Amino acid sequence: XVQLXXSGGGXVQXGXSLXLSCXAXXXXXXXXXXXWXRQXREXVXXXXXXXXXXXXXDSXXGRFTXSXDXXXXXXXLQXXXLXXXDXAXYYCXXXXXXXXXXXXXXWGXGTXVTVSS
Amino acid sequence: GNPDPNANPN
Amino acid sequence: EVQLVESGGGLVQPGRSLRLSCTASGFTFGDYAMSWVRQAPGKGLEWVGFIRSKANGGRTENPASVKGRFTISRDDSKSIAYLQMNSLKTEDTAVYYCTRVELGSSWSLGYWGQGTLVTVSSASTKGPSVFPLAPSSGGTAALGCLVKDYFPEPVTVSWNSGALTSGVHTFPAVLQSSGLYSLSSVVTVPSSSLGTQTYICNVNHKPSNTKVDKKVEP
Amino acid sequence: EIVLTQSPGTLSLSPGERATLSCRASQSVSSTYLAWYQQKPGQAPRLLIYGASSRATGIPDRFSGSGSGTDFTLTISRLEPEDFAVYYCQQYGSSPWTFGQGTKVEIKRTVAAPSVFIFPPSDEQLKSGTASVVCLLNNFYPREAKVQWKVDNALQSGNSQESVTEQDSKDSTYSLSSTLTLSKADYEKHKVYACEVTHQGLSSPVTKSFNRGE
Repeated sequence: XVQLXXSGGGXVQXGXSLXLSCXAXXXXXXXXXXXWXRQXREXVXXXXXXXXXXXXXDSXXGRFTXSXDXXXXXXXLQXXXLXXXDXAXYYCXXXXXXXXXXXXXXWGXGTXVTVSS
Repeated sequence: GNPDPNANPN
Repeated sequence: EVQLVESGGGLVQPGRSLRLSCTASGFTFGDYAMSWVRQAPGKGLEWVGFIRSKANGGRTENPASVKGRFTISRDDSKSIAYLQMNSLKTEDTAVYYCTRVELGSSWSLGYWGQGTLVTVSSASTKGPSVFPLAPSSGGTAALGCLVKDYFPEPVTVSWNSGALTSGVHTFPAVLQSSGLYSLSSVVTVPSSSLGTQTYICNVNHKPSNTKVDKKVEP
Repeated sequence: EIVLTQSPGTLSLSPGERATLSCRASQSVSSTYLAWYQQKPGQAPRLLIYGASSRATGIPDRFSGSGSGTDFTLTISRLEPEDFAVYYCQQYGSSPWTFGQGTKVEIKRTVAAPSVFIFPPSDEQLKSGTASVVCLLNNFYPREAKVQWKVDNALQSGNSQESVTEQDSKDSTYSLSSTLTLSKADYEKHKVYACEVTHQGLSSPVTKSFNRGE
């Protein structure tokens, strides 16, 4: 199987920044897209295989960015210009379909991000 | 064949 | 303006012959080599030969993959280039482009016509059967018509005689194993409009001289 | 023949970004004899670059070509909306003239999950002995999606065909139809017909269904 663990949440002021990490075990993730979702289930972002690009929801486009460290079996969500409505549980999931159809069969348990002044 | 179309090969 | 108007395409039986014409204008046709390039549906570009200018001998070159079935000729007094295709096979189904070969030391294909579709098939010419795709969401409803078992391409679909265009998607035809084509045309509308408004899809298939109007009801 | 292999197959980029397209030749080609073409769906190709690096007339400065030997590159430095298209390289220094298989440069927009609709067969068609069931995925991006047919909650793996639209020129989305075709006899052996849709913008599959005869 596949085990995912999100970390890096916290409590920040509006306009602040946080960097989430999603560490994977049980499988090497370099062949698979990794997606972020949130329960403010809203799609946030996906990092496909290196070279295949990153894609974003319109609610976070230009504020949030994903990246990959496949050697650490980890993906990241850099969250900038945070807003109160970004308060949510953030989940990562692996797309087990290497052709990218969104077969999200393994999920992390989620981590809390709260934005308040 | 001769790939040059702008010259007479023959 | 350079014009390369291909004609003579259309439906042809497997094993038969077809001559395409490229009627050129807007340039000194006699000065240029001319080349034909084809594109099978969904595929890439394939060169199928060129012919040199009279000043350069007026002889042709063709790819071995076509197995000598194609002959290119030109009529400089009419500014027409020809592609004669013999022993046609279903694999020859493609859009055929006439092109002008540029002068000088880098002989790229500087100008391309719209192309003409050649369909090599024994399928029957027939108009489509048109069936409603009945709506039944979250405020938006979809409906459409299934345009099934026609040949050859193309069909044209409109909605309410062209008064309904926003939100329409007419899908590319799919070739069924039967050799006939099928497609669907769909449109999204407010769910609240279904009880009162009228939605009619109009399907025209010129090769069979068929015109069908179908009311799509919930 | 000289085989031209282009990479990548599809490049998804936002307007303003830089596109780098590769063309690899199975043997060396003089740069004088390499060209690049732009083609949009329903349209004939048009010349962009000839002689590896020379722009055709009316081609903006943001297009540049380079390379030699077996490796050639087309760079589009700051993508404009009208630059999204398929690009083909071509060599004409050796017979036969050959083209690469093309690289699609598609416009990247924000992710949109499909809206899903299912349509039962019409009474008119059923009278003719055939039953067509249609599943519609509307206005989604990116292009990759999966449709699975379930009949009485049992996965049906055959008897279906798909069609996808070109990317919409206004909102840059795709739509997809899946059509399951059965005989009237097979259609009447089952009660519930459903299509199950996955897409990277959907956290879990979306199902639409109907009961035969309702």
